[PDB]
Amino acid sequence: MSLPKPEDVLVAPNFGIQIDGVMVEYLNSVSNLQIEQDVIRYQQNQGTTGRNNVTLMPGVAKDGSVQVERGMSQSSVFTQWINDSMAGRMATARKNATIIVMDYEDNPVKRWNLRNAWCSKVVAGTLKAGDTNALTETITIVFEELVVE
Amino acid sequence: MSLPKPEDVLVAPNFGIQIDGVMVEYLNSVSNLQIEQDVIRYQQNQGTTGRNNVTLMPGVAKDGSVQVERGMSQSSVFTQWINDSMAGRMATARKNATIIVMDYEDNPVKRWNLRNAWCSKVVAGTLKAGDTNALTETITIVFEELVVE
Amino acid sequence: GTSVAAFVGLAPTGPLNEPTLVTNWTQYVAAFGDFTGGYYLAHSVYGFFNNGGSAAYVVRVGGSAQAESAHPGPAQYLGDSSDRTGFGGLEAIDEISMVAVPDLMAAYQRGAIDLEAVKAVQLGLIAHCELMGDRVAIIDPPPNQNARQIRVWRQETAGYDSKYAALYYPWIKSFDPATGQSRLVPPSGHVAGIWARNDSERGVHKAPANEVVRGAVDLELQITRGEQDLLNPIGVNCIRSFPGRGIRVWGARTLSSDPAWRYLNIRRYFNYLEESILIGTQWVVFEPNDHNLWARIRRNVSAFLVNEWRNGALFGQSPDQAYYVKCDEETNPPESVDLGRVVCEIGIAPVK
Amino acid sequence: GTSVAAFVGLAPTGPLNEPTLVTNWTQYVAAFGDFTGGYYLAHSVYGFFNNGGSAAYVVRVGGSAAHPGPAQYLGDSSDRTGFGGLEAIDEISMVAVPDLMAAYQRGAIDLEAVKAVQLGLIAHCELMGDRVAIIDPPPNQNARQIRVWRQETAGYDSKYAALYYPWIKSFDPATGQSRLVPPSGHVAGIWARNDSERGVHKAPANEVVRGAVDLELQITRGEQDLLNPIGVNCIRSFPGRGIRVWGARTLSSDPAWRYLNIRRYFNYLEESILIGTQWVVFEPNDHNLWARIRRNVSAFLVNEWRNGALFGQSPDQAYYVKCDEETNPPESVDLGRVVCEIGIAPVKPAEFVIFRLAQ
Amino acid sequence: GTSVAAFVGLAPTGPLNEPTLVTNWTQYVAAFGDFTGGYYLAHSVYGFFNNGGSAAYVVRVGGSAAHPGPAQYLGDSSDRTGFGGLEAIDEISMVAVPDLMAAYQRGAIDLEAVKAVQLGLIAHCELMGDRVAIIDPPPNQNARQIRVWRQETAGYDSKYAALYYPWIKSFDPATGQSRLVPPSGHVAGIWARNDSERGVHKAPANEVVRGAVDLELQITRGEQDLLNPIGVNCIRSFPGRGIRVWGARTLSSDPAWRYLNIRRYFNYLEESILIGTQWVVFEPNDHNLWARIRRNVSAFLVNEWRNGALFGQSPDQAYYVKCDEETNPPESVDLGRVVCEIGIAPVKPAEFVIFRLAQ
Amino acid sequence: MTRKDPGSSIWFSLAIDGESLGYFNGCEGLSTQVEVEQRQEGGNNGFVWQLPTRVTYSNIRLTRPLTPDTAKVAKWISSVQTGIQRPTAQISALRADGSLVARWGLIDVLPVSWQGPSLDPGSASVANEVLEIAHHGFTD
Repeated sequence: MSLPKPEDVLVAPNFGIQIDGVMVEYLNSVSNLQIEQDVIRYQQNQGTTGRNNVTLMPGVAKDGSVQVERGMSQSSVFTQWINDSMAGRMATARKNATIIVMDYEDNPVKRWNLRNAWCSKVVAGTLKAGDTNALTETITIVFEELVVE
Repeated sequence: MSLPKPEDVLVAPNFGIQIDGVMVEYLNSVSNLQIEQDVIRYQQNQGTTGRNNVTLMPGVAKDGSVQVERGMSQSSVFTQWINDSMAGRMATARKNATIIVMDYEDNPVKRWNLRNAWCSKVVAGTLKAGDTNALTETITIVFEELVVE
Repeated sequence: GTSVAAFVGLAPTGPLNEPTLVTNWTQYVAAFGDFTGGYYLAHSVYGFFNNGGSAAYVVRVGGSAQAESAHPGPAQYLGDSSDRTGFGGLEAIDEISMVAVPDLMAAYQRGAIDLEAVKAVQLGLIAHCELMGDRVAIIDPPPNQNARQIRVWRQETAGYDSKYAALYYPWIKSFDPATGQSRLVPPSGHVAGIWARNDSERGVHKAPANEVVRGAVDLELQITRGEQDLLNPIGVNCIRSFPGRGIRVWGARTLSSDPAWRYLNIRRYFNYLEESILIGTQWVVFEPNDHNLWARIRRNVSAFLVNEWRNGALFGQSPDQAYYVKCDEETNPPESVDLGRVVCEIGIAPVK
Repeated sequence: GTSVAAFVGLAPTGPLNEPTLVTNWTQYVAAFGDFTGGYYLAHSVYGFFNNGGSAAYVVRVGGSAAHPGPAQYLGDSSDRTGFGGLEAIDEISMVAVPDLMAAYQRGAIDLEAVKAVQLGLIAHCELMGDRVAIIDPPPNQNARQIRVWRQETAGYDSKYAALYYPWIKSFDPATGQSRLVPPSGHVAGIWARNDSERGVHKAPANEVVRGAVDLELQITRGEQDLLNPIGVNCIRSFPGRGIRVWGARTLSSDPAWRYLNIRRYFNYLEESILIGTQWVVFEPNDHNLWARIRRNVSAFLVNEWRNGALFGQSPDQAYYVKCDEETNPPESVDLGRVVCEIGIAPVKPAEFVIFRLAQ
Repeated sequence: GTSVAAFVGLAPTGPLNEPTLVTNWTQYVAAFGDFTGGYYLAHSVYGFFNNGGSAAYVVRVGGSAAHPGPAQYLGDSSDRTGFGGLEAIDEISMVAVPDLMAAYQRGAIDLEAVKAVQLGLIAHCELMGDRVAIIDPPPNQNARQIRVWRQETAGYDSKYAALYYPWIKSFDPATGQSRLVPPSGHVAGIWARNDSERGVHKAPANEVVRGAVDLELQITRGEQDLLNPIGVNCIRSFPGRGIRVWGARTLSSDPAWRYLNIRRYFNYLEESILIGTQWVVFEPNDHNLWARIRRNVSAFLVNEWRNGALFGQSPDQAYYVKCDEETNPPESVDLGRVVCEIGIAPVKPAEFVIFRLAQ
Repeated sequence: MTRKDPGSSIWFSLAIDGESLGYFNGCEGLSTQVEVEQRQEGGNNGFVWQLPTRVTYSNIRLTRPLTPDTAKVAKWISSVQTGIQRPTAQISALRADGSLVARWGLIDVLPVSWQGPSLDPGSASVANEVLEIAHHGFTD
């Protein structure tokens, strides 16, 4: 924002959700605001098949945005979230959510206000005996209503 | 857990299945906490098609782990496990299992308890006369209920 | 449920001056008895349980068969200057929506409480109710006024003019299977139950007036519509019978003279809005004000309002005229940051 | 390794008052009684392990299941008999004195002698810095009595103490009956959880008080408003949720240290530095040693700022370290190097205001 | 850091005339009143915040809820009482004097003394260039009356002025009734939004005038054709759309500076340079110094040309920068360096014509 | 509101009382119908009058995995010769929390058909015996 041609940087994610956050968060790689279309092959009078008329649909949700908490530390907060949704208890699993984006300098500018978080998937990385990278506890979060802003 | 964000370097697996162990066990593939969603399309009196409701479903389980015991030595426990399930005898083939994740120093920090193991697949690596990289006796283990913790 | 009643008065003493919870009439009997002594608490509760109702808090200040005044008998109690016993003890509950004082008016027609005490006691209820900011008061009317006495009485004798009080003019004659007799019961508890049933199904969203008073038998007077438009503008509500519909409750107007909050539907709605927000807004002693708090509060409240508008309980073609939530630097300058942040919100409600 | 508590009280069996213990829960019953008698020590240590946290130090005192007064709680150079023997261990981060008021309940102690222990304990805790004192008020009191008791009878006005007014109706499995106990043990448990869950920085309030079934005297927004300005915490029940600790304030009249966590957080800073600057053997009595002192302190602090516990858009305004010649005179005396520190603490809010309207 | 605005009027409570304030809307009520009385100042700035933009400088004038005449609006070297005290701030980019004509409506001012303030404002605004003065015409005037008034009685013919003929029926929530106010405040809001949205080079017209519910007197294409050549803007309502500001011209008779944005844009260019060439301490009183001032100007302008706001197919034929020895002859005096500048402005349109036929 | 308590079609509870039939695994076809009679007024074109006439409860097909306790069902069905018994059934739909959303109880049941397992060497599935159930009314 300081310059007259800012475009953000990949290094500014953070998020505040009512379940406890973690120190380092490597990724979050899906953020969609999809709405589909139609096809009407409307005919006038003179004979043309007409333009492909298109209309407006639901803002289809289900844009789970996979998150990657780099490192399955002793913090079992994520696996406690899913273990609730599995057994129900939707009063504490249907969590509101947010995603924060910061500038070239760390200050929020745009926030992707979610509306219903679910955490419907927890997948761990391969336990190769000899590789070098870390362990990724990838989380997939599902929505009820699409993101806002 | 020594530092604020030391995570979990992937070189620390070991199984705990009831059948006899293995010295190497030089891989351990994807494990999941799978659970997908449902879809309702409810609309309020206002007229909007409304946010698509997403309710719940059963924990799908059937998680398949491709445990790779690098090297088919004389240890035939893996091929005794499947050959046991070929004819039946659930008394000795339905053995619960445990995957242990160890700390940066070799101590256990998190354990993925498996409620039921099956060993429904054993596949040998290709035997190219002139190649390298040893033989892999890859195992696929199926569940009845998803992992815990 | 979130509709919880609490009314006090004379009864066969159990836990004297201690708000206790009753969830079923089979539990209420197991704490006082059954209609002994002619006290009106049992009738009000039984009508409340028979006519809807989920739970209630009761304080048995009186006793079954010595003195009646503002302090003793069926009237207020400031907690013996501790404000944690009796009438003042209810301030230590914060889980009420409507409050009645039914058995107070036995004293007018049984003892020598006189009329000036009633004006003082009920006003004490109104000030207490307004102070908590979430409980509306159901006020019982004088007994056996015909058409013009109560119109003069309300506007000249004890003009209350509060935003948390509603009236119900005619009494209700209720019979008991136990005693096989019909006693003229104050018109509260019966209506207090109507509020409980109304919000649960019709939605709090709508003033619970137009409904049948289950448990009733008859009324002392049949208020014809000739004086109805003579009585509604001054704020009183009339329970009148109808040809083939039953004993229905007519009237959704409060005691306030302010035109903005003159409707009972609007005022009950905001109490539910504030109460649900209070549960929604937490981490009072969270951490630091920062910036995160301002956006977190703004998102959480709006997420709760937008869903509410989708149910139709808010007026507006699009979810913009429904509300306007602002939590920015133009609301919390650094001066108020040193103490505590603020926020603004609006909801628009209809009525007919 | 975490918050380490410290309790005193009468316990049936085990070591006598002279030593100090490091027990967990089931180690405690193997070393002390199980709720036997109306001794509040066992109740307090049970909730402490029930409300999260470990490393609890228990000290036996006179009676051992007495008439302690001030005699059976301070020994000074004798290294025994209570707080005098507690100076021997630096691992303690907080202290608590439950079951002291159980003696007052049975009598033979007198109220005017009760303040002798508390004031002596506070002076002891304030003596060695890295310690926060916990006080409990006399039972059977109303809103007026506690304000009268705090301000005119026991106006401690100390910087290292906290007060929690309403008591707790805990449970005693030995007889299957509830009991009213002081909340020192259960409050001390929260400080362990809070510090280990969201960081010590965040003030330990609005955390569910586990194990407590019912309170004693409900507190209203109409009456807490008198207590908070004079600085006493309150415990109240919130319908729709659980019983949660409110306020989190200290008793000092100093506006600088009004909030509780700042004192708690500054204790965390003091302990962290001490175990990281151990060059007290004074071998390199040299003027260039301050390079390591300055480096090993700022490097640790800037890591804490990356967390965000401190305040400041950049590490410049986050802290201010200085250990060069300016603060180190000639000082031919072996008086150690002098270091200047500051950590700009975060000022937490405690008032929520919402402005309705009807357009 | 944006179009900072200046206002003058009477406000009930707050600081007196001596200081000049910086404000946002919630600070306004915390520092001054809320529409109390028929004081047009409160109405003017409410729309200014409503019509986009911030950083509004208000100046309290005597009367404070008076008969200011031409005295209360001028303070000269006293640095007080209106325009005299406005010279102390360079952040201002625009000025406006609402509620001045409220005094004329109430009387005791007289029309002949009204021109004293506006002409004095024009001299004050021209005294340092980097500001544009906004003027408002007498209310309840017709098309004939305004033309005679502008040309015969108040022929200002200044280069830093803007005139907006019809007033606005704004709203006053305090009394629940509409009111007729001068449009200086709401117009000053548009110039803030325009520059902040489409760039300051685009002339601030055809932008919706937010907050205005109704006008006073409609303007037709049959009568604006008289007013536009003599340089007065018009506000009119377009059915099928909202109320939009039309014309956006200036009151100077110079054909070079007829269009408003050129004066607005040249202020933006002049202000931007001043921030970038602050070497006034004259330390490097050197001939090679001005090489940098030529670089730091052309580098900035060529970026503006990439934005496409300067006419010209290339950086050449777009700007004109020259700071060689010919423009800095050896005067041996410290008058300072000399810069030759020009930016070829875009020739803005005002008319739309469409031809038709039926073949 | 509490974000509502929406219905679902996975969590349920299917049971038959009486004979030790136990708990079943899948319902179908639970339905109530009326038999309207259409009388067409001659002199008024535009519609046919609709008049209600009786109600009728349709059959229900219940399925479950073929467990060794299927001997009870065959015993129940083949008890018609010596006297049958109508126990009282239940069909309840639940949310994953285990709470109740709607509970229907069949007043009196009666076996109609029992389609046994469909053994097939090539199809990988699990045998699902089907027990059709006759009906007498809902309970309240």
